[PDB]
Amino acid sequence: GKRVLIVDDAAFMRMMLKDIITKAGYEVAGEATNGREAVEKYKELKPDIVTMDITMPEMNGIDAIKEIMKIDPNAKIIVCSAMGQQAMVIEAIKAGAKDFIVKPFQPSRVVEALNKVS
Repeated sequence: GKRVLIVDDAAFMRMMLKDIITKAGYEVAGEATNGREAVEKYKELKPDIVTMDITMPEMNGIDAIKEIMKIDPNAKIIVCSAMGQQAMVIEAIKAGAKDFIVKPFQPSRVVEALNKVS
């Protein structure tokens, strides 16, 4: 209940989140750069938690969440979003995402998210 799959196209963001995740006692199961790969790693890893960036809509992270929920109704996904992306956030939650983190990330908020979701 501590393996996390981090999804983000941006390398730094991955580095960054991973950092935080690991400092808070969680472990990184793997990383992906889009929804597609995501679904795949999900299948192969069965991570406890997933973090899914949705700051770039054309990336269709939302569809990626609905796919995961299909394949795993009890999946625990947290979405990363940017300031002002309120409506996508809503969508994502309606889609089955458990909670959200807003960038620029605030360490305690992340850890708090990982925590609630467990």
